[PDB]
Amino acid sequence: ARKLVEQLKMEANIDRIKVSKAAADLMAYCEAHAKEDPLLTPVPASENPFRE
Amino acid sequence: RPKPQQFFGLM
Amino acid sequence: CTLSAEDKAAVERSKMIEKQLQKDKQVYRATHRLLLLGADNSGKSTIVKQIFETKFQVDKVNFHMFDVGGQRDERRKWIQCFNDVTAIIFVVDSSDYNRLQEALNLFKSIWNNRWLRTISVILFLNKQDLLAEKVLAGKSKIEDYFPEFARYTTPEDATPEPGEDPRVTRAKYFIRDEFLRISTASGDGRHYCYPHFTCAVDTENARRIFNDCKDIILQMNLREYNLV
Amino acid sequence: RQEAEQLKNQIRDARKACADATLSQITNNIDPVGRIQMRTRRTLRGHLAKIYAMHWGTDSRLLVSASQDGKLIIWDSYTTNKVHAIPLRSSWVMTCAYAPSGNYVACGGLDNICSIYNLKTREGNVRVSRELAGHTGYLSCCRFLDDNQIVTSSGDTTCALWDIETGQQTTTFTGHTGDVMSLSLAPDTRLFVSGACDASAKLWDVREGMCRQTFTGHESDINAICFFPNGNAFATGSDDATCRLFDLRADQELMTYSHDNIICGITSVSFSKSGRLLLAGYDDFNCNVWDALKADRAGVLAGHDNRVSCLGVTDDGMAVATGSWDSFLKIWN
Amino acid sequence: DVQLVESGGGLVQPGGSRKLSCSASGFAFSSFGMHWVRQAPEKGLEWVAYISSGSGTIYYADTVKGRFTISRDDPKNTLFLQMTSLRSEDTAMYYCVRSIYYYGSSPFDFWGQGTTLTVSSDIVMTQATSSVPVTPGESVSISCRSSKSLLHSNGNTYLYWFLQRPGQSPQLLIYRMSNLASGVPDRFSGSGSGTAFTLTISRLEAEDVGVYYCMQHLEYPLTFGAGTKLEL
Amino acid sequence: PNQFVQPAWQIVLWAAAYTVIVVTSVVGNVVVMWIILAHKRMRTVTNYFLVNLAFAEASMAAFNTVVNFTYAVHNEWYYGLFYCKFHNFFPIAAVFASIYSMTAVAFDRYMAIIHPLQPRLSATATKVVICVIWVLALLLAFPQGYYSTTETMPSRVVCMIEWPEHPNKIYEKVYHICVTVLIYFLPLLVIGYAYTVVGITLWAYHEQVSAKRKVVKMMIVVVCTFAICWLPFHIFFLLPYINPDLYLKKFIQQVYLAIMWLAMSSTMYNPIIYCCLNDRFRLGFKHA
Ligand SMILES: CC(C)CCC[C@@H](C)[C@H]1CC[C@H]2[C@@H]3CC=C4C[C@@H](O)CC[C@]4(C)[C@H]3CC[C@]12C
Repeated sequence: ARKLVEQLKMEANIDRIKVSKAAADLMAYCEAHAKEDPLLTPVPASENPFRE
Repeated sequence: RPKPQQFFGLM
Repeated sequence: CTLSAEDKAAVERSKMIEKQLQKDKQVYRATHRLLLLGADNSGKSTIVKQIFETKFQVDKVNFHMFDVGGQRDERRKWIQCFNDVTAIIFVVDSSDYNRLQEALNLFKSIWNNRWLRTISVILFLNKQDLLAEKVLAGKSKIEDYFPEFARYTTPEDATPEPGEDPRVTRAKYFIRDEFLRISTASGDGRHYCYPHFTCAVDTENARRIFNDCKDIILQMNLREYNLV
Repeated sequence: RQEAEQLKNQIRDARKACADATLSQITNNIDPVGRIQMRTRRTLRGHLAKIYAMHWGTDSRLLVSASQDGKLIIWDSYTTNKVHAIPLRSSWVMTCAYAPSGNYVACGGLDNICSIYNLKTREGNVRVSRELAGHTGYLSCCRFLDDNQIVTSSGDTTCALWDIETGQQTTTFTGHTGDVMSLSLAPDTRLFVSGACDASAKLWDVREGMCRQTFTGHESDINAICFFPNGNAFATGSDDATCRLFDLRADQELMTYSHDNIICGITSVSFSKSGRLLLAGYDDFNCNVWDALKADRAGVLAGHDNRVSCLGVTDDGMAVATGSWDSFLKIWN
Repeated sequence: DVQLVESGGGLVQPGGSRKLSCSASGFAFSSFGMHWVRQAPEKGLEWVAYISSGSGTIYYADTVKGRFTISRDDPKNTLFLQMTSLRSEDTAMYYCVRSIYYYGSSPFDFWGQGTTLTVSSDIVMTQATSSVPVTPGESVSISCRSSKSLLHSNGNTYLYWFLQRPGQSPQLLIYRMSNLASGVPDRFSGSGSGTAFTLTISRLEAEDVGVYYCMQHLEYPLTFGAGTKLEL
Repeated sequence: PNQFVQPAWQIVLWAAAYTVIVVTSVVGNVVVMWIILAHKRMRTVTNYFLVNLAFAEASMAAFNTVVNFTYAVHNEWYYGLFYCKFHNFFPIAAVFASIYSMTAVAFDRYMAIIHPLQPRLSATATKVVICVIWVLALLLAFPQGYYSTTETMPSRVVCMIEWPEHPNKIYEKVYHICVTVLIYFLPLLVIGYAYTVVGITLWAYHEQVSAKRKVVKMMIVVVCTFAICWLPFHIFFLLPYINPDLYLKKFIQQVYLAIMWLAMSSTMYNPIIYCCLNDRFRLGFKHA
C-alpha cells in the first residue's frame, strides 16, 4: 500500500520526451541500419549462409 | 506349344 | 561429398546423438503421461498404491502421473504444457460437500480449457466410504450444500454396490452427475469423462486407469486410422 | 491512502501531454517495406516433444532448443548437425538461454530451478555447472547478462538477478502482481523489461533493483517481450491478439499491431536487426511479419503444424528460427 | 584429472606381434575419437591410426595398413592397437591422442605419455628450418608450408601446431590455423595463407623450448611436418 | 483365323464395364493419394500404408486392366516383347503389392484396436514394411517377366510365359500354387483373423457404437470381397494344369474378361470405403 505509493511517486517523476521526437529517432535508427538488415533487404544468395 | 485356338491370359 | 575430415566426424557425432534420441523416443512413446489434477484432502496422493511424479506399470504398460502442486492460483499458465497427456486424473473428495462446489468449478475450468479440449478426464470420486458414513449418520445434508439433491432420484441405470442404502447410492450418483453435467454440456466428442467411484482402501484404481486410457487411445486411433 | 489514485492520474496526464502525435502520422510518408517472402531454409528435426524455447548464439550459427520430452539440443544451423544433446532432470522445461560467450546454456521450467550447463568441460561431457533455487513458481524465462550473472523471471510474480558462482540472488524484482511470462535484456544490459499476466510490462534497473517505468496497454497476459535494437523501445505480445510497441523515453505506447482476422494470442515477439520488422508467433500455427513503423502486416511465416512457441532472429539478422509444438524448429532466411 | 596412460610396448623380434593399450581416465572415452601417432627415436611424428566414437570409422596409415588394427573397449575405457608383422621401421614411441569433433571443438587436445616399441596424394608438410636458436624475450616465427591449400570451402584451415617440450608428450598450441588451444599462453599466435602458415611465439620463455610440429587435418592420411627445434 | 475375335456389340458391352472400372478406380485412388499428401494434417505415419495401397491399386487399374483388356478383346499383343516383359513384371507385382498392402493396414488396424496402448510402428519401420511389400511383390513377379516371350502366330501376336520345359510342368505348377497360397490363402488368413478379432471387439452412445459397427461392416465387406473377387482369378490360372482343354475353347475368352473384371474391381472399393467411413476423405474429395 504505502510501498505502492512510493513506487508511483518515482514513476511519475520520470522526465518524458514528445512522441513526435521518440518516433522520429526510432524511424531514424531503422533508416540508418536499413542496409545492414538482411531480412528487410534481401541478401545475395552467395552471401546467404543458409542458401543450401 | 502355341495353338491357334489356345487362349493366353495374363495375371 | 565435399565434407572435410572434421565435418564428416561432426556428421558422425550428430548421427550417434540421433540414435540415442531414437532409443529415448521409444521409451517416451511407450509411456502414457497422466496429469493428477486435484486439491488437498482429495487423497490424490494415495489413489494409486505406488510428489510431483509417480510411475506405475499395468499389463506391461508404464504410466507416468504428474501432480503439479508447486504452482497455485490460475493454473492456466502451467496447464498449457500438459496438452499432450493421455488423460487428466481428477480426484474429488465426496465427503467435503462445502469444497464440492469448489471441486465442480475446477472440473469446469479444466474441461472447458482451450488446451485440454481433446484430453479425456478419468474422474475418481475418492473417500466414498466417508460419504457413506456421513449420509448414514445424518447431521450433514447434501440438500443444504446443494438444493437440487432433494429433487434428485437414483438413476435407474445406476448399479449399486451390495448392501448400500438407497440414500447412499442416491448421494454417490448426485455427486457424479454434477461432474457429468459439466462434461456433457461442452463436449464435441473430442474427449470424455470416465467417472469411477473409489475409496482409499481400493487398490484397483491403477487397473481402472489402464482400461479407461485404452478407451481414449482406442477412440483416438479409430479417428487417426480414418476408420471413424 | 488513495493518493495512489491521484498519482495514477498524474502519470496518465503527463503521458497524455507528451503524446502530441502518433508514430503512424510521423511515418505516414515513409514508403512501406513491401511483402516480405521468407522461405524455410533449414528444418531441424531432433526433438521428440513440443518445443517451448530456443535461443541464438552470438556466433549466429549455434542455437539451443528446449522440448517437453526433457532434452536441450545445440544445433549447427548452417549444417543442421546436432553439436550437443543435454538430458535434463525435469521433463518440463519452459525456457532455454544461450550465454553470450557460448561457454554455458541455461534451461528452466515447472522444476522452479534454473540449471546452468558448462558446454566446454575438459571431460567432454556437458555437466550442470550450478542449479539456482529460490523461485517459488515456474521459471518462465532466463537470460545471461554474462557468464556469472543470469536474470530469471518466475510464476511467483518475481524476477531475480543471480550470481552463478555464489548461487544466490543478488537482487529480487517484486513489483509485478501477475506471473512474469517473459523478460528481455536491453542491448546495454543495464535495464531489462519483463511482461506479466497482470497485463503490465515493467522496466527494471539491474544495478538498482527497482521498477523504473510501468507500461499498461494490454487487456490480457503479456506472453512475450522484445527490446527494439536502439534500446529505447520494446514490443509486447499478448493473448489480446495485439502486439504493442512502447517507447521508454515517452513512457507510453507508440503503436498497436492487430488484424481483425487475427484473434489467437502471440506466443513470441522479435525484431530484425534494423528494427523495421516485428516478427511475432501466433497460436494460429503461423508467425506474422509486421512493419513496425507502418503497423502493416508485411508477411507470414506459415510452415508449422502447431502453436509457434518461440521465435528468434540471429544477431547478424540473417535468419529467424521458429520453434513449434509440432517438434520441428525451422530456420527462415 | 584427464589421463591417457598407455602400456604394452617393449623389445620384440621382427615379424612379431604386440598389442598396445591406452587406458583413459577422467573423461568420456566413448565421446572422443582416438588416434595413435608414433615418433621414431631420431625422427618426427607420424599418424598411425584413427578410431571414431562408436568405432564406425577407422583409418590407417599406408605404412601400417593391413598389419595393424585399432579397436576400442568403450565400457573399459581402453584403446588397443594389435600390431602384427612388426618391422624394424615400426620402432617408435606410440602416443594415444584424444580428438572430439563438433563445431568449435579442439581436436588432438590431449596426448598420452607414450609407450616405446623396440623391434630388432598425401598432403606434404615442409618445415624448412629444422632448428632456430633463440634467447628469452625474442619473437620467433616457426613456419610450415603445404603441398595443397588446407583452407576448405567451409572457411576452415585445418592446420594444427603442437609443441613437444623435451622429454614430454606433444601439446596442442594452435588448432584450425588461428584458434589457440585452452590452457595455452596468449604469446602464441597462428597466421596462415591457405598453403603457407606461421606460428609467432612472442616474449619466448624457457618453457617454449622444444620441437614445433605442424599437422594437417584437411584429409587422411593426417601428415605432420619434420619439426622445428627452438634451443635456448 | 483367330477364334478370339468378338463382334463390335460384344466388345462395347465389355468396354463399358472395364471403362467404369478403370475410370472410377484411378479417380478415387489418385484423389486418395492426393488428399493424404496435399494436407499435412492427413500426412501421418498412420496414412503411409493407405497411400501405398492407393498407389498400387491405381497402378493395376490403369496398367493391368487397360492393357489386358485389348489382349482379351482379340488375344493379340499390340505392345511388343519389351512391353510384354513390362506387363508380366510391374503390373502383376502391383497386384501382389495391393494384396500385401491390404495385409499391412490390417495389421496396423489390429494393433490399434486390439492393443491400443502399445505404440504404433516406428516411421522408419513403416517405411521398411512398404519396401518389404513392394520388394517381395517384384520378386514373385520376376519369373513371369523373365520367361516373357512374344510368339508371332500366323493368327496373332501373343505374350506368353515359356516356363522351364518339364514333363509334369513341375516348375509352373509350383509357381502358380505358391502364388495362390502367398497372395490368396495366406492373406485370407491374416486379413480374415485380424478383422474377426477387431470386429468381435468393436461390435460387442448410439452414434459412437453405430460407428464401431459401421467399421465392422466395412471389414466384413473387405474380407468377403477379397475372397469372392480373387478366388475366380486364381481358379483361372490354376485350371490350365487341372484341365488344359478349357483354354482351347472359345468361351474361355469371355470368362477371362469376367474374372479379371471381378478381381480388378477390388481397386474401386478402397476409395469408396475411405469416403463413407471418414468425413475428412469425403470432404477432401469435393475439395479437389
Ligand atoms: C516400381 C515400384 C517399386 C514402385 C513402388 C512405389 C512405392 C515404393 C512408393 C509410391 C508412393 C510412395 C509414397 C508416397 C508418399 C509418402 C509420404 C511420405 O511422407 C513418406 C513416404 C511415402 C509413404 C511414400 C513411400 C513409397 C511409395 C509407397
